[PDB]
Amino acid sequence: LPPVAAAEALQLWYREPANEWVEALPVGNGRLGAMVWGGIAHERLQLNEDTLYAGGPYDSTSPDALAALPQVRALIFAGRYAEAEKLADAKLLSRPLKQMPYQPLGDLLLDFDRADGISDYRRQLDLDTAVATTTFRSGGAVHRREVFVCAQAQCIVVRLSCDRPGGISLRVGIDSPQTGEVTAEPGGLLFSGRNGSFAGIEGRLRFALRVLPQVSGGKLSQVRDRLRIDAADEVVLLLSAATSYQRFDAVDGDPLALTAARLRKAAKLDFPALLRAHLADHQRLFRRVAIDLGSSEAVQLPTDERVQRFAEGNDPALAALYHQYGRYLLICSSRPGTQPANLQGIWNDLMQPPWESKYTININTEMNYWPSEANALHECVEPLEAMLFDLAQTGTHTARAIYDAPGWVVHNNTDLWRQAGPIDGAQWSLWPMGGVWLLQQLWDRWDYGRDRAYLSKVYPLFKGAAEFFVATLMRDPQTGAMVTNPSMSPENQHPFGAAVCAGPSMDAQLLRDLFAQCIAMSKLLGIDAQLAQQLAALREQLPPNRIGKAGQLQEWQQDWDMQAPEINHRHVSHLYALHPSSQINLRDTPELAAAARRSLEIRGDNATGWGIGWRLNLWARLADGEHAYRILQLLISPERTYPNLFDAHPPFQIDGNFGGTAGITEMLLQSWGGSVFLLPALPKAWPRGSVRGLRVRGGASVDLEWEGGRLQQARLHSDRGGRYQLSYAGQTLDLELGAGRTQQVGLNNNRLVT
Amino acid sequence: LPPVAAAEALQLWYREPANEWVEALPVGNGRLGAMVWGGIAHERLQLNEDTLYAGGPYDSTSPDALAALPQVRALIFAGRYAEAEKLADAKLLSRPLKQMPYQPLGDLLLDFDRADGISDYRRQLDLDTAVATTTFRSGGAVHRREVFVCAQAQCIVVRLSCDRPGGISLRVGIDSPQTGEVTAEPGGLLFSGRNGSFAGIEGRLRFALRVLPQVSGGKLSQVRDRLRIDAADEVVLLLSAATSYQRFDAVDGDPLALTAARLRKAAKLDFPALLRAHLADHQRLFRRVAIDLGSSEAVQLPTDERVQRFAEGNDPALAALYHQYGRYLLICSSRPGTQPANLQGIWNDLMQPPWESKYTININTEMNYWPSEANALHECVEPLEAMLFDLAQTGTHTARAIYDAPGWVVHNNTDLWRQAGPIDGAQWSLWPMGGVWLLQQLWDRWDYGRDRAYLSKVYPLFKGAAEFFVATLMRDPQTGAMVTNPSMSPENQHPFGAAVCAGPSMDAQLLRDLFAQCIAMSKLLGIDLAQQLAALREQLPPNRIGKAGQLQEWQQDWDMQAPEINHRHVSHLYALHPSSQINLRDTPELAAAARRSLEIRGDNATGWGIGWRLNLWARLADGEHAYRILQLLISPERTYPNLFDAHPPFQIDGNFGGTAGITEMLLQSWGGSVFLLPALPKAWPRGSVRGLRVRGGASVDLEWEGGRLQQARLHSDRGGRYQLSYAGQTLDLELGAGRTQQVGLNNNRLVTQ
Ligand SMILES: [Ca+2]
Ligand SMILES: [Ca+2]
Repeated sequence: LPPVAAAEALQLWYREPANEWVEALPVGNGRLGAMVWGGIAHERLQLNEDTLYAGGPYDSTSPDALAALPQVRALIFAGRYAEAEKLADAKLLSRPLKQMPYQPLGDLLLDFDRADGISDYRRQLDLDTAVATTTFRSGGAVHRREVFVCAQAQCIVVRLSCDRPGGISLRVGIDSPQTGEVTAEPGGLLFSGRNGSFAGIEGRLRFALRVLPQVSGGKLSQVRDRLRIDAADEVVLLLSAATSYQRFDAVDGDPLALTAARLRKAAKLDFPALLRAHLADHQRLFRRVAIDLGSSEAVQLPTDERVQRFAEGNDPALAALYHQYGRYLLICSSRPGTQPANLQGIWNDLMQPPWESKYTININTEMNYWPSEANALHECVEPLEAMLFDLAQTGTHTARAIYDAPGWVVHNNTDLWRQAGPIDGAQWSLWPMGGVWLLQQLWDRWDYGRDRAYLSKVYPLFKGAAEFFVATLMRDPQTGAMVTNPSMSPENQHPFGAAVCAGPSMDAQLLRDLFAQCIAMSKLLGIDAQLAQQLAALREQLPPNRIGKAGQLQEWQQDWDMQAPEINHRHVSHLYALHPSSQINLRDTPELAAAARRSLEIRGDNATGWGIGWRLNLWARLADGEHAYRILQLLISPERTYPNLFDAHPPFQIDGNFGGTAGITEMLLQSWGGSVFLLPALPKAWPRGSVRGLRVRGGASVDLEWEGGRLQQARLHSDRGGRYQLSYAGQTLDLELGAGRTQQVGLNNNRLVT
Repeated sequence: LPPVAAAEALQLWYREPANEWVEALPVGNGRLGAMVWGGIAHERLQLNEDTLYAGGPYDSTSPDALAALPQVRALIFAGRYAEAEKLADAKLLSRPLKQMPYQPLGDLLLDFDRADGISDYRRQLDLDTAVATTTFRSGGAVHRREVFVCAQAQCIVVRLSCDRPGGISLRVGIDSPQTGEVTAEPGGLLFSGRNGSFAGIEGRLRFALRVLPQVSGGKLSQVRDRLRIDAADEVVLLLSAATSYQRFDAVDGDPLALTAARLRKAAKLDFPALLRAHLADHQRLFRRVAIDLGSSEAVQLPTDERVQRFAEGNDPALAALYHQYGRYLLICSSRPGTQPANLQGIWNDLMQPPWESKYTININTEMNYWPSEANALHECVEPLEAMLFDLAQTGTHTARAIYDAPGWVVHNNTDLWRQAGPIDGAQWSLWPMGGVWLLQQLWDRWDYGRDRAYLSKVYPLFKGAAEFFVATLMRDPQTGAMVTNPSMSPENQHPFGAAVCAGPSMDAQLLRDLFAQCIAMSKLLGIDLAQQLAALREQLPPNRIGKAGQLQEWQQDWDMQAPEINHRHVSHLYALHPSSQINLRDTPELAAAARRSLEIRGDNATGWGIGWRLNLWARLADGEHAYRILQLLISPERTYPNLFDAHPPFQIDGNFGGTAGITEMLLQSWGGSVFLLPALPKAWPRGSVRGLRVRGGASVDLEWEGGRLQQARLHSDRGGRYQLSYAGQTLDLELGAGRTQQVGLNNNRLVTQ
């Protein structure tokens, strides 16, 4: 488990305390999170538990939906999309119109009674240790505060230290926008309460937050709702949190007992022993991947200045830091047994956050988990798998209540209560492909891990999704294909006064992949030979990929792209086949790839943080390193990245962080088809470097080293053996490896050889 | 009544919220204060009430002091100084050794529900309005928060505004290191408790802090110990506070009822009515004086950067801003009926502040009130006069119990409980001149105002001080003068292993002024005996010039053999400033000797030490040396980003000494004369000043250009004779009551106009 870079190269640091939330630094263990401001005399730690949402179990299905569905479908086939959207909002959409928001737990307040003559201030976050440290000089003493969240102890650990005796004096309190009661003793604090209502859905959750002090020296007392510590030698605060949430339909947990159990269990330990356990668990996952894109003197600059000055072309390491920040954030927001990374990971200080900070699944949640497999963090996918089994249940209800159809269906959003209906507005959400796109991540887990028992476990999910579309696909009267109706291209207006339509190109691409996967699983598992044969015939009937009058790949069945209202729409939904899919690629479909390149050129480069991140991956797939680097400059910029390196929609949306990590990876290594492509989109700004521990499909890992803009060496390690193909700059090399063996590759007189 | 500068020329402003206490901005009405951090989503207002100290009434007098006093005196006359100090600490010093500290009331916590996409941030403090304003843009809406403390309604007013409807959502809490309990209703908050003990003295004070919300729109609720406001159009918070303190021996007040009566009275008014009343009261005092030292583009810079760049010589207006900051701080920390400005004014967030944040009267509290008269703020002296009336009572007990002498005496420190004995250590505190030096401010009140009824009121204080020294002065067996014993020169070690000695030069200068004042008041009031004060005054140790041409700090020529040649105190220069006992005109030789003493000491010291040297060089009519001192004072080494003076740490004395020194450079009033631009530096080639007060009941307006006097206007309030002096040229004038005389230059001659 060797380190993956120099200690300096993986730290975010600043010369001043934070003035805004988007300057505070995040720590987390997958389910318990904290934002650290680094205050000197008055410090605030803003906390989250990843099951604290408003409301309770509910059913937003509209009882009017199934009745009005045939008329919406007939209006769309008649080309009266504005009337169909109006009718859909009236009768089809969910009631209530909104889903439930992710909400903050509270803030830990640390108020020291003196801070005289401050010098040499530094607050930092070390990605290798997941510790937020604040340090300064006061008088003759060095004062230090360290915060981290351990997945083993399931506690936030806060240590207040000073290199002179009797220098820790403060009070400790809890502040929260949630209702409840705080009880305070010398022995510690407890904050117990219930969540609130939202959109008429009453709050049925209970929560508990506990604060336990461990004081060496001084006096420990209690005043009002706060702990008081006078002239102590060292203080360690341990914090645990939980809710009563058990399932989307079950809220009978005991957060009071669970938090107390974790505290007394963890209180039996010593801080060096606490630290060794946290470092071991965190570093077993973080140190799996090492990346080096170059080093400069700019590594000495504080992180905020690096973001402001990255456009100077003199700080290659900031791209590598951004890459590892996404791997870090996925580790800290999505561990096995926790909730999936929502729109903000787990970090949120707003009771009514933007778009409820839930799971928007017409691009954003998918982008969150894009970097998982290639960056050796497939265990972080477990929450998505668990959520998808939940959506199999609720989505079955939705499929039968809205469409009177078998199988299961999900639209463009879901929350902690796993609702699967369309919400907000038909022009954004009347889109039945949410489950299909989320399932693409599970297919990658099969294709990367090749665990046959896993495929057996996840196949019923793919079957049920296929069954829904077998029953819902319709013959299109203008084109003659089997299409979806009602649907939409997220989230674009077509040239005829609405967004709803029949068989948008994204639906055809998603179902082409879904049906191919169901057929391949039927052969690999020896079941459902029939239905797989009919999925093949139904697959041929889907709307085909088409090239329009401007040489562009068509977003809709009809050649509408050049007369669409917003030519630079942030969504590029019809380019899904070029990325994240490889259905369209430069090798196997050169014409359609050139048409997708033309469509991407017509859309333009600038958009939201996630829109920029999607364009980064697309240009990486097109093997254009210089354009991909130009997109990366737009992503890592004062317009789209906060001083704490958070991605900006704006405001903060964690999707762009994960998409940027995946796009940087895609520029250096790609794995699709039967091949592995080496440095397909390497930009001139990265002439030398290395990457180690990347994963490819077929159960293998790759290490890469390059110099002068040219490949120097690569190592392919196969776990169980198999045949592979390496491709570099148009040259291919067919290999065969045994289980647990390594094949080194290199360049000899400009030829790719072993 | 008209403004005294452009609005932007008298504001402190910054691009970012404060990270430390010394970056927060102060507001106050004399007794109720707030330090404003300017936080965006999480703001703190740190609060103070100027009667909240630790402890309670006590008597620190040592019962072993009188018995050991004759041996301390004989040991000093025998030149055994170290042993006298040790015996004094053992038997003479106060018990407990320390006095009580000034302590913070608590913090108001304003935690808002949104701060999305923040731009255009600015936090500021306007000296002309005494309002701390923080503004920024969120999305397309403008958010603003304003804080001020009104002296009429006796309330802190906090206004949370936004230019879009329903944009104010937050919670309001109270956090304090003081004990007590907070109760919470939708109708408001109350924090009631008792103070704590210090140095064995129990806490006998009770305090109350009330918060009254006034919410336009939205929903007003209470959760836990906090108020909750959701989606309001506008929020005004009213805050009142008080203690049970009544005087040094009475702690039976009713702060619970006082704060409630102030709140319900103020709640009957509108915010424009509240603001109008506050603006009228504050600007009635602040706008009396205008100063203009020049301008430049540097006025556009944030105040923190201006302090860092003042040495570049391109920001002359910073000195004028610093000068008016001192006038602002006195107005906001010392109004009639309030406590005097302590070591930190009224602003303090520490339970155990440096040197208890009390009243050190061997330079510091005097420096606080130096700028009062010339800058037209004599009303701010009332708390000092009130404290001096207290000290005549407790100082009488101290005089009888320590010295078995009549009259009253105070040493070098006092607190809210008005103790008058020596504390901490004999090498710093064994010094009986505290009340004598504080009385000099009261004489300036007489000399500036000439109110005869005021002289009758304050005369008993001057008589009582003279009576104590008539009874304690002793014949020095080595020198033959009448000297103080035991005493010291604050707080310098002499060449013989201690600081205690007999008849230090400062004591002789203070008593020469005190005896001349008591004699002159005897002739003005036709009472009393002044005959013996005249003979006793003639016996005091004279002003002497030593071997180095220096004014001697002690009776003997010891200056060149002292351990610390650059001591922060210049106590024996008191006669040159703040007194005029020695000056360039009447005592040329002694004035040149004080310059030599000042040159040997050097220019660098604490913030207050630099401020004293600034006034001293101003009195020596040396503009360039005075300006060199000012560059030491207004610098990153001695001034915080909020313009607070640095000892270090924060000590308000330097601010007031800086305001006084800048004034002394431009206008001086002593002797029978008024000196115009006596210490003008080349850095201020043109400018003006109006509304300054001079002795004899008159005011002066001044204008200069090209480094030379352009015009001066002398207005006499009730008539009298005056003499103006400019660059050694004099002009004798006689003005009637309420009349004005303009003077100017003609062929480099001071003439009338
Ligand atoms: Ca999670
Ligand atoms: Ca006061």
